[PDB]
Amino acid sequence: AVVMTQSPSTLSASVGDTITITCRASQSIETWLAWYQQKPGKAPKLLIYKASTLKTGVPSRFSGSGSGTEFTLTISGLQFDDFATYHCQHYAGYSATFGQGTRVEIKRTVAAPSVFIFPPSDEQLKSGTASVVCLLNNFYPREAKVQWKVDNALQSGNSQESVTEQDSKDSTYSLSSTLTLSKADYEKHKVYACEVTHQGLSSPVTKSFNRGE
Amino acid sequence: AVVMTQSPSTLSASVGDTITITCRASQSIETWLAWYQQKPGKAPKLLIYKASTLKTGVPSRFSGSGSGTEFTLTISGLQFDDFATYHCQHYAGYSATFGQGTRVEIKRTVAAPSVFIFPPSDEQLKSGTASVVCLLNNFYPREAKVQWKVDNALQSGNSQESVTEQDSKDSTYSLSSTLTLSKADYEKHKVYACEVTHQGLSSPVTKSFNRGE
Amino acid sequence: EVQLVESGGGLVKAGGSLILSCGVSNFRISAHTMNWVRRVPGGGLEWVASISTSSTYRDYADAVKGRFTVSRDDLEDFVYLQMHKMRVEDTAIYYCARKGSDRLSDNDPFDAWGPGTVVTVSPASTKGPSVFPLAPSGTAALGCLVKDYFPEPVTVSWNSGALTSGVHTFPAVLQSSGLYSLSSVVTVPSSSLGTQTYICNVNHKPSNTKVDKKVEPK
Amino acid sequence: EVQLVESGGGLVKAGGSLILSCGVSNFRISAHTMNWVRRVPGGGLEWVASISTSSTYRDYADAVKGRFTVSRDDLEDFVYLQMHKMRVEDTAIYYCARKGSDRLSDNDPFDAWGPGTVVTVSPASTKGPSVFPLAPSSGGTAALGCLVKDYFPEPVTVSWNSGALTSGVHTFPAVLQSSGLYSLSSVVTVPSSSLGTQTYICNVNHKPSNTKVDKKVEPK
Repeated sequence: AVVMTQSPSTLSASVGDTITITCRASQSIETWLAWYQQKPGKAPKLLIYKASTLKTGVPSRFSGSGSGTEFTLTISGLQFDDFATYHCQHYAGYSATFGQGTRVEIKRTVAAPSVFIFPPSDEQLKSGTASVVCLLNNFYPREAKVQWKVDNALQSGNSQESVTEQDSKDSTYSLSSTLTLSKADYEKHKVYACEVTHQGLSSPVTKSFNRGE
Repeated sequence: AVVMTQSPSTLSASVGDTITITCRASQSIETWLAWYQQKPGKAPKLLIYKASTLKTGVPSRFSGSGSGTEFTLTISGLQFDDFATYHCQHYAGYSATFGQGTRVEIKRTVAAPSVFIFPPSDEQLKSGTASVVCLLNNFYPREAKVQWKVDNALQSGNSQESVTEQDSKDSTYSLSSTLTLSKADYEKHKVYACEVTHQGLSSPVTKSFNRGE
Repeated sequence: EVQLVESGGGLVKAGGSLILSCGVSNFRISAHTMNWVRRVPGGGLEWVASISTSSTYRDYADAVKGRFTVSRDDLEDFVYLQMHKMRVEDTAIYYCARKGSDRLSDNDPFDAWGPGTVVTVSPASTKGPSVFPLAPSGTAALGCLVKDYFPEPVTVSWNSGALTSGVHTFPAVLQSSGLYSLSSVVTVPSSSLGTQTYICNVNHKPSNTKVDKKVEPK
Repeated sequence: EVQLVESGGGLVKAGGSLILSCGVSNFRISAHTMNWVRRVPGGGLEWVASISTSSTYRDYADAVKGRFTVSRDDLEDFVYLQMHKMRVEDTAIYYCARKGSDRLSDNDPFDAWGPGTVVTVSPASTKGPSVFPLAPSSGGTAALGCLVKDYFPEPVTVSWNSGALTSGVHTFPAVLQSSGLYSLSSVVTVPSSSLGTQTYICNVNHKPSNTKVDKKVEPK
């Protein structure tokens, strides 16, 4: 039952940089270690096995080192198609254990989100369902918290988020949170608010509206 | 490639009767024929195999005969545990085929259904859905047809039905049909009707209601 | 060339069961130890199960032992994953991976993966019923519609059981929504409307839900 | 007492896939030919599939050949049925039945059955999206959009002003709701000065349902 610890959890870098992801095992696993690439929505790709053996076909820019308890994956000359999540893996004859993953992203300057809130459409409300949408636009880095409050009561379990991939142009992310309520619930309360906390904001921003305007 | 034709499709009888179910094969199957009993919602029960051999535990009131293409299941002394569906089956080493099944029911006099229609409650409407219900009460035999019309337009794919098992006391059946529509569709139309065709009626009975009254 | 594809993913309610399968193209599984792995919403991979050649060994992540079973069918090149007593934290993308290398050794990494199939366990394991009147209007009929509950069964009595003659409670139907619905009706004297009170009592033991509903004329 | 139990039944959309399992108690399946049988709404039984001992022979009802696969796991005593490209007439209760008798022969009846698991194929394989405006209501920039809700399956494409407006658009990954239908939002940031002068219409294309919707998004 070996514990695998990757470091760092998020690694921000620029094209052309040379970076090193570390994987530490809680007890010696000799050289039984493999490294994998994974792209959002896609299957993992095997990059390295036996700690340092490069799989046929994998570009020579990837190189793996380490042994015992400490292992490193080094990418010398980071390219664009290399921005992805990397997983280390202890593989045994009949089982395996993975690290938590390391997300490699494009480095840029912190940028606070622009926050917008959208009441439900009259059409939807009439159909018996109320979706309220909170938009966080073009922010960096990816970590942000969005909390819904309905008449100052914190909401839990009734919202969903979706995050975009790093934007091709400004290297920012955008996020959508949708709060879903029954028509009756929505009409039982008046003030709807979404509170956004983010590293680029001096303090949290709360956007709100009154039902009926 | 063996077609099994069971006869009759429905057998109406009384407790104490001796009844005969016939099974015919499109071509000679020697004595490779088995009979099964199944009660509503229960697993099938093997009664007879090799055309005439009762499995251990099958009451002696059950018997089987036949060869070639013609087989007979006889029940000498119908009890209450015997009302059920019976299935014949040709079994081969690596495949099988079943007959359509024969439903054995309690004989009684024909009885026309009492028919009732129920509009959706306003509470349901307020929550976005409209179920209209048609009840066929205490009719016999079970075969009946229900057609939903909305402003005289026949419905399909938006209705479900359920039928009770034969009533313990008067040997009758009852049926429930639920037509389900969105608030929008329900509110687009005025006349809701359901039409019942059954051996006990001199012609189909239709009842209807007009939205709002 | 070598390909895998998983089938069977879907949305399941907590405590339910779901079976996934995995097929391949351009190789035979017979010589390969086959694995299941899942990617949890946080983004990390979690090893889930392994089954060796000849089905000699089956190993599971501690989180799933006792609930999941893995099987292999070498003759048709399929692998199966049975998931029972499923929990919210089983929600993930499931991948089917083979252990392999250009030359097979006793311990090769996971060199080929399927695209994945999304498995989602919704948090609510039950849902209490909504009850609506079927309002009446010599022989009158009235009743209650017990709608949008899960799982079965519910029990329905009328006036706490005092009214039994003429009552029919229908088998529930499974709506396209994945929730059940049934109706219970009673036939009564056309002159009992406004004088005798009628209240249907719905019990949904799986969700400890009790609902009393007065059905009055209109 | 010999027992069999099916698992995996549920609601499936037409064209979808579902896998059933069958487990046993108080005997081992290894010596038995195993079968799947279904009861259709009309009440009759239909033989669906059989898999012999050692998986030497697999046989299928003509109605399902090419779409179903049967498998055995003698070591843990399980049987599997894969059902793909499902049709409405596959809706039925599925029972897993053992071929057997007091003493085995080359041709025995079905002597033990499971209780059955309900499999329901809805006729609709597809459902078209609903489209709702996200009306504008800070500074020099305004955000507006469309909420594309309750469609199935993925994907949908969204264009703005028939493709003329591309700068600043974000169409988010769809998310799967507890209802089993998808939803997503597409938004665009535009000059605050453009509301009231410029018309903005989102064009939603759900090719899987051959559905198209044009939605005018206006203030208020």
